[PDB]
Amino acid sequence: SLKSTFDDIKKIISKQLSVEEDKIQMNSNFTKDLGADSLDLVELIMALEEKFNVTISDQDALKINTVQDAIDYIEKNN
Ligand SMILES: *OP(=O)(O)OCC(C)(C)[C@@H](O)C(=O)NCCC(=O)NCCS
Repeated sequence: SLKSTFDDIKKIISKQLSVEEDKIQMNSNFTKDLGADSLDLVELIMALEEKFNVTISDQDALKINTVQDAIDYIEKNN
């Protein structure tokens, strides 16, 4: 389910960024809205890779700016 991948990703983000799940929305931008720094970003991409068993290249990661970007990436790639 969209809801299922959504719920998994929110937990990952919440834990990495110390932000309550309810504050995490599709257009939430990691750096502009959720206070992510450079190490946060590295930790998040590695956490997505570990959870969803996908490989996110450096250039892909540079295009994952929001929650929706990350969900759409995972749904594209399983
Ligand atoms: O603090 P920041 O978010 O800008 O950076 C965090 C990361 C992990 C991206 C870097 O600190 C990092 O480790 N970069 C590569 C490791 C090096 O030794 N780089 C050479 C100096 S730029």
